[PDB]
Amino acid sequence: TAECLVENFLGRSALVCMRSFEYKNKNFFIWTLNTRELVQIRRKMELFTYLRFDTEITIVPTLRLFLPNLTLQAMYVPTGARKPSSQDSFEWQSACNPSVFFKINDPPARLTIPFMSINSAYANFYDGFAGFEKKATVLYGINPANTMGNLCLRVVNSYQPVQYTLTVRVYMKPKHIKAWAPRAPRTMPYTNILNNNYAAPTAIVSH
Amino acid sequence: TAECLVENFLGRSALVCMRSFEYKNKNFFIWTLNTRELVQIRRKMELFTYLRFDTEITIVPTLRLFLPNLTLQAMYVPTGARKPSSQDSFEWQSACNPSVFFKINDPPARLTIPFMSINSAYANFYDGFAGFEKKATVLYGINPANTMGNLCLRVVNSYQPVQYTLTVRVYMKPKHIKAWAPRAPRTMPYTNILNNNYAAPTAIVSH
Amino acid sequence: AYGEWPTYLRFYTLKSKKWESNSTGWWWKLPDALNYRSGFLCHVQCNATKFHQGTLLIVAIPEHQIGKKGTGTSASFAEVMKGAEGGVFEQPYLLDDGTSLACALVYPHQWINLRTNNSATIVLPWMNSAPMDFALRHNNWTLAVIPVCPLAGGTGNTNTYVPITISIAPMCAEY
Amino acid sequence: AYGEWPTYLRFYTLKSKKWESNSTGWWWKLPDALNYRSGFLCHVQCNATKFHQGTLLIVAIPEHQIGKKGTGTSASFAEVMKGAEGGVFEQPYLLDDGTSLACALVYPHQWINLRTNNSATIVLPWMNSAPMDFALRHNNWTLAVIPVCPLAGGTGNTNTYVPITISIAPMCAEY
Amino acid sequence: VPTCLLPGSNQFLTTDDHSSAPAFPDFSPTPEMHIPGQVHSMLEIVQIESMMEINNVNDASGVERLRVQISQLLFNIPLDIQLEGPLRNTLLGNISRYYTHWSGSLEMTFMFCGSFMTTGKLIICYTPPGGSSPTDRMQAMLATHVVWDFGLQSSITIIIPWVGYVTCFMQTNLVAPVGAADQCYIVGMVAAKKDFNLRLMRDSPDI
Amino acid sequence: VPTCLLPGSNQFLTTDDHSSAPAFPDFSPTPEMHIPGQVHSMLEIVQIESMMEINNVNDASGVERLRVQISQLLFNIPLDIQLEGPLRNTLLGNISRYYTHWSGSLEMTFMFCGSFMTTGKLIICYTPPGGSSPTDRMQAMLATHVVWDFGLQSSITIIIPWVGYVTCFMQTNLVAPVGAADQCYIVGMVAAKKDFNLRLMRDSPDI
Amino acid sequence: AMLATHVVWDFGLQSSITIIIPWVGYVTC
Repeated sequence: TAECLVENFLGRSALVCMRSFEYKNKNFFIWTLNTRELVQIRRKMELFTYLRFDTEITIVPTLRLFLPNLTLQAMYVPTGARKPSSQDSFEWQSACNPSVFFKINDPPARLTIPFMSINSAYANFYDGFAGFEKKATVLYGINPANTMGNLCLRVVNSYQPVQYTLTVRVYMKPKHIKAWAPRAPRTMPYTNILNNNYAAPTAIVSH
Repeated sequence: TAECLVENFLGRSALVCMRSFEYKNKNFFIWTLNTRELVQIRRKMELFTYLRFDTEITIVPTLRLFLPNLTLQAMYVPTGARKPSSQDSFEWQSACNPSVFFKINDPPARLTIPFMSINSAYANFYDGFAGFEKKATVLYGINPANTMGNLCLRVVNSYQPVQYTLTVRVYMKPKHIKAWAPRAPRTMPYTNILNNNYAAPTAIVSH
Repeated sequence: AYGEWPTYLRFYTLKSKKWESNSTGWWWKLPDALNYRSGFLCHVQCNATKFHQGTLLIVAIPEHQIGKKGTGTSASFAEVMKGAEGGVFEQPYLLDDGTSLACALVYPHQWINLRTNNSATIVLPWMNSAPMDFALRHNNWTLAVIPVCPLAGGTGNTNTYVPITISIAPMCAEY
Repeated sequence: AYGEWPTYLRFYTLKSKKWESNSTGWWWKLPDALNYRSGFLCHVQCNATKFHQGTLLIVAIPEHQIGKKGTGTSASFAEVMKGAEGGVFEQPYLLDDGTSLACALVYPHQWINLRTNNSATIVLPWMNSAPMDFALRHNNWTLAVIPVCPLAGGTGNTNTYVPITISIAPMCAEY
Repeated sequence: VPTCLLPGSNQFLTTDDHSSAPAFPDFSPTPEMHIPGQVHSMLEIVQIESMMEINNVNDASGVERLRVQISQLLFNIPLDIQLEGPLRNTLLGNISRYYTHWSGSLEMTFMFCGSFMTTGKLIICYTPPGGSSPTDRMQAMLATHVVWDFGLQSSITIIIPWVGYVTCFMQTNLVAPVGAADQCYIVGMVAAKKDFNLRLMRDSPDI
Repeated sequence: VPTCLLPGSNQFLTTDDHSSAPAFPDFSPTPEMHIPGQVHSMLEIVQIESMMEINNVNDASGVERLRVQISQLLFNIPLDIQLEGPLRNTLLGNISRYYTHWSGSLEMTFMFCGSFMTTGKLIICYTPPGGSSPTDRMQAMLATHVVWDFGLQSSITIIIPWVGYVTCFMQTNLVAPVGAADQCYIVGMVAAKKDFNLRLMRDSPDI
Repeated sequence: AMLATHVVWDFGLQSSITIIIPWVGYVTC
């Protein structure tokens, strides 16, 4: 039956990041793939304690001028590797490291990341700190094996006289999902992109 | 296991050349295919004394104006053949000789070069001078069988009133690699694109 | 239920918690309560005499990140580490995770209802996505126990302290 | 090891090198040392009496471009050509190639440790990517020998000159 | 091949069933592990009970919303699973909110938190679709019903085929010994049955 | 054929597994040669020993960094293969730096450069993950250990399963004849075992 | 006592527990 199979419940391509920057008369992205930047998919995902999946990612640019068919580079940076300082950096050239160049007027770029962790599944919650021993600065529940790298993006042709904003929208279709240990539903607004805290507050349903 | 097979260790498409020139109110490229123009791939390649491979090459243009969809010609010139003098030269027409014309707004051009030497593999190091006898001007280790030709490129429509720089980026995916005689890792910065000299200097690891 | 025999790849008896008609509820984190790839099993019973009334929901939740009201600030050491001494539920209805107590039955759950049974037992097989955790600094399961209906019955000197006794064995634990 | 019998498609004995507690190390280039598609083999031993202490790493490196400190300038004739007289390592720790001595064991290597053995032997099959080099102007292999641990033992008149004797045969050489 | 593009292309469709091009050419994924609590269908989740806010009335707070005190009706449950009401905060009412319309049977399970020596008979009765609310026990006695004696059976269960209500009244008054108070409480719980189906996805309004 | 473009196109993806169009229509390549020293996997390389800077302390220079003088601890080796430390300049520590995380066992081999008439017993002991450093020989004697007598066995070898340290102490003092000095030296060496695996590429920071 | 060799006697089920003593300090309760 339809979206009752869990792969079909979850497999709707979520707009997980939505952002902009200008070029005018810095300005590069570095977002880590964790699905906590958007609240609908946060809840829909949090119904399971562990999931194993490939991620498709699609990148869609858009422009407000003040069309120029620019080259965009997408790069994937793995867990804990070096990340660039600016639009220009040796990291954007990296030899041992996946990247895609695409033109704004082509249909949007797609990539698959295979399941990427040293643990057998993403543990969507984790209540610990470290794999060996803990220091004071090691925050509760931010597990390193869940870091899942980052997608890094820049305009490559940015010398342009013409003045505009690039919007980018990033859609993740988690795909071929295997899931474990369902959870009681998260019935409360989300304060932050790391832990689960809150401030409806004391009565979940109406009278 | 993944990138443990040597073809997967090496087969990441390296940005082996990154350059520009203008057209305004000379200006052609002639770069020989040797992977010594970029330091990361220099080291990653130098771990093997001999390699045999096909080379894919991809050419990506980019523009800063001051888009015009120009025709770019890529040409491959073999080892030691004639090379052109300017944007205009009879060599760009050559009958017995591979070339590709592509438009800037098409997805970037690709070519394969088959394994191209009179020796059975590229000898990534060689300590000799000549195949018959040596003159004073014959430099230590620059073997002629390693010359691997050059990729030559020009804008074909360059009459344009509009003022801009063409950037070009050239990506080599050495492909279907067979390798021989591994080496101790090169643990020292590179002074030049020909030999191996240097000036960390006396203690490779921290205290 | 989860259908494993306690498996890898001697009980310990915590001091009895003094329940009352007002009590919010208690939790323990495993392995923290033992002070290790293992099949923990947990065996909890009430010291409740037959006049008494009220009922407990016993639940084991995997990877239970205790949340808090009124700040974005993450929990400290002393808030999450509690050994065998255990911690209180500051808000049982939110299960502290901002999730309804009413839905906590999705996790492996058992009832102590003082008519039917004063005892309940659960098997907690290893859920960690690494094969044998070895550091002191994570807790794969949380055993939680919550008064769904308030303790009642008795008079005067009986003082409503009707204890809960908790027992734990790391059955089939290997190192 | 490389697993060839010396093969294509009479030994020569170099004058003994006078090692000392301070010595950096020595190398020879083949064919240059013979003054030719061939299976060279190299047989090196110490003239060291049983009190002596210290140890040599014996290595044969293919296509060993000797580098130098402090200039982009390539090596001259006289720096790379050395016949049987051989050359010194100006910087053994960089193996002159800017590569760690510590990793030189990736190349076919043998140890002279004066407890276990004063002798070591290596087979150097033909590695050239052309089938039979014929000109005087290239050296497919470099035999290198380096004091990993400094020569020691003896007193006074014994003067620490404890010689190394090197021997070479171009076994199965054809022309 | 003509090597330009394939038919049925030049778009991005948000819910597509087509594959995509992987980063990391043959990175072998981290293995599978045979851990329990697998889930394959949302229906395996929605078939598990939840308690429900049978005491949703405006004075109740925290846990008290889930219990009704028995010292005429005790509770009367609006029976739509996805409209606001007691079911709104259950696995039934959370999961199904993600879908257009639903089909198949439910069941309630009640449970009585009393002292062992305490008894009484409660009539439960059910109002099929289009029915009026049973105003008092005489309409419940003529309606489809079960008389729950708390003796023999501390926890009655009642199926709901496929709506008005489930309604439950003090048919006797309560009886209890001198050692146990009238602070006696019912817990109410619900799930879908094996026959349940959810048709077509529509994202939930609660977050 | 429609002769425009193929599906899954209009991009360049940096690490793709698709083929490409050759220059030189049937130029037959220069032949294969059966030379030794073939390599097929990086693991065949990383399984070969290297010495390691057991004497990384700030006074040591050139070759001296690779040897420890024996006239209480002699050396104590930080055992992470890819973090800074003695292993950082080995085949183990060079190759693995190209990858995200590693698995499988190592082994050390030590070697003693002494005069034949010289002997002593050194305790070696090993500190598994999460352990404290053995402060002196009594904790080494209670720790997992081998007593290396230099008699019978000039060159002990010790496997490391899958971290703290390998640590090595003068359990006896040394003994030597009147003809051989106390300038006696240990060499330390390491490799991965047959069981080793490296997961996912990330370009090395040393160049 | 909880770390020592022990039995937890609930007075429920079993009004009269029995405990063997092999072959000394104490029995403690």
